[PDB]
Amino acid sequence: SVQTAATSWGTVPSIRVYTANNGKITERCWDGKGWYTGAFNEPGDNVSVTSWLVGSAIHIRVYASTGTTTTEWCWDGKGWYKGAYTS
Amino acid sequence: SVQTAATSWGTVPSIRVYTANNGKITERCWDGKGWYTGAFNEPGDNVSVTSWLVGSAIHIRVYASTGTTTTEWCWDGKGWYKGAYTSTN
Amino acid sequence: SVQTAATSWGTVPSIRVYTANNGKITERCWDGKGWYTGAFNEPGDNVSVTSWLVGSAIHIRVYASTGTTTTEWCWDGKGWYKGAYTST
Ligand SMILES: OC[C@@]1(O)OC[C@@H](O)[C@@H](O)[C@@H]1O
Ligand SMILES: OC[C@@]1(O)OC[C@@H](O)[C@@H](O)[C@@H]1O
Ligand SMILES: OC[C@@]1(O)OC[C@@H](O)[C@@H](O)[C@@H]1O
Ligand SMILES: OC[C@@]1(O)OC[C@@H](O)[C@@H](O)[C@@H]1O
Ligand SMILES: OC[C@@]1(O)OC[C@@H](O)[C@@H](O)[C@@H]1O
Ligand SMILES: OC[C@@]1(O)OC[C@@H](O)[C@@H](O)[C@@H]1O
Repeated sequence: SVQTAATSWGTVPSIRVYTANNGKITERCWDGKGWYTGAFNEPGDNVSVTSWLVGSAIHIRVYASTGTTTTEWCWDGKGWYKGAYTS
Repeated sequence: SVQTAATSWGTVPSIRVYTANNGKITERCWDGKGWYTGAFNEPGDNVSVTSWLVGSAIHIRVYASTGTTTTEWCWDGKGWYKGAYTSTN
Repeated sequence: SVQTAATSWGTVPSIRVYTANNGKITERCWDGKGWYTGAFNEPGDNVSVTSWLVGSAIHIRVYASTGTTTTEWCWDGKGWYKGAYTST
């Protein structure tokens, strides 16, 4: 089966759900008005996520794994980028 | 192995642990005074969860997957119900 | 593939990432100034985690599963220990 990870923030809330499906991770988003496909698109068979706020600014970290390789993907409001995480 | 997902809220805290075992997801609850089996029961092989507070009110969302179908289940204080979540899979 | 779980707290933030690989769960840590290996080391094939702050103090619960048995491991600042969690 597909494998998911979820995070949320605030009271509306905002929710992000990441799904690993046949080696591809995609993202679905809720901000109070319906679900849509987010910007996140990266390879992986496994996903986890965490997020935190600084004021009202969200910071998301997605950990994508294929075999024994885990890559951290980062969002701070302006595009996804690879983080410094190493195993 | 069985697959779990966990969430917590507050500082006591309250904890909810969802376990997918042989296609069924069940819930175990902690509110500071021992574990007990909760009201959540849905089919699935994979599970994730998130939760948030609005003042003192807890809201939980559980994402249950079987094959490529993921269903969202919602708790807003008065029973579990199916949410609007969908995914293009 | 390996399976991970992640938690974070505060605004720095602190992050903990747990990886289940070859039946062992290990932990990598971030507190704002580089990644390092954490104290957590327990058996498991599946992992989930949650954490909460009590003032400035972190409390972590890791749920490690092997077969149909899930064990809860607890951190309250002074070593990891098995918690009271049980399933069915
Ligand atoms: O507004 C939607 C969005 O920008 O929210 C933050 C991140 O989840 C992004 O991947 C996503 O596209
Ligand atoms: O800004 C990116 C970064 O520094 O954010 C905190 C952690 O997620 C790090 O691994 C990551 O490289
Ligand atoms: O008080 C216990 C309970 O109502 O808490 C909220 C949800 O976790 C429910 O499934 C659960 O039965
Ligand atoms: O009240 C239910 C609901 O609106 O809550 C926010 C999201 O979880 C939605 O998918 C869901 O339908
Ligand atoms: O400072 C690192 C550390 O003590 O943080 C709390 C827990 O994550 C521990 O396993 C970890 O070694
Ligand atoms: O201090 C340990 C403990 O009481 O913490 C709260 C829950 O995680 C319990 O299962 C656990 O035994």
